[PDB]
Amino acid sequence: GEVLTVFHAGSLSVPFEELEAEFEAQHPGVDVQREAAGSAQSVRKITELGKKADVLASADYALIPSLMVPEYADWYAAFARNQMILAYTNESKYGDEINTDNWYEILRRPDVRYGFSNPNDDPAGYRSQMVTQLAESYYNDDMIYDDLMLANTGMTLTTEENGTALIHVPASEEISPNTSKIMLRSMEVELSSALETGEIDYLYIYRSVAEQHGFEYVALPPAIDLSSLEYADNYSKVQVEMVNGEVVTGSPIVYGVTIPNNAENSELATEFVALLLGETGQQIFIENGQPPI
Ligand SMILES: [Mg+2]
Ligand SMILES: [Mg+2]
Repeated sequence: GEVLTVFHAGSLSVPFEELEAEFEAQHPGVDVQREAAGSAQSVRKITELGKKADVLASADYALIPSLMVPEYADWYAAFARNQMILAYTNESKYGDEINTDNWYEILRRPDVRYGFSNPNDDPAGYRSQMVTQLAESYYNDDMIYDDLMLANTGMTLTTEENGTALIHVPASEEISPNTSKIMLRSMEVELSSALETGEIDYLYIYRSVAEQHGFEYVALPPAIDLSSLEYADNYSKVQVEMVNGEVVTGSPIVYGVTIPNNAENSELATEFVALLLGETGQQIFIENGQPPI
């Protein structure tokens, strides 16, 4: 029996589960086998750990050209967008009080705990940092990032000659989050249960995931939420440097997919990517809360 191995970002879990189901229905006998991990880590499984996949889907298309081309990939297709929000539930502390204008004041309260993923492994993780630093200029409060992140982790920040803020992420084992304030996981979707059970009050994550789980959420200003092409110039004012030296830049969230050039089942992969980009895939993404490009 043939097998199609798909490596994908954690946030793609729900829609990709549907694609696997539809693809398997259209291709009896073929077993689509998915493996999820933060996008940077999903890519490194291929580029550093010697693992092989037929399809690689990332929550940040830019990781394909920056990490895979041309040794492990030669192209990428942009197929969806997303938006960063602050998720919560009816049991989250101060949930009935939080809104777009005061979310960071609520997170500043000592009895409130928030979660975000590992910036060294997951776009949702480095994006939580980008959004929070961009919030300083938007709300005219130069201590939002300092208070929420620098004071509670091993991350550090420097200002570049061009005025760009550069966030430095230490080795994963050295991020050392203040556990009374932060819960960290390798990828964003690993924090869903923590939010649902109340171990954390707020969660930096994609709007699509919040909608899929039925979480409530605070919409953030488009100038800082990485959702719109219109604000691309503002988003680029922040960058994150991973422990390995790779630098990612604030940008509109665009998902990208590719077929590694060392894939074992490239032909089947082509049919899968065709389904993803086609009308059936498009519909699955929109029904799961992710707008097209
Ligand atoms: Mg399967
Ligand atoms: Mg600051």
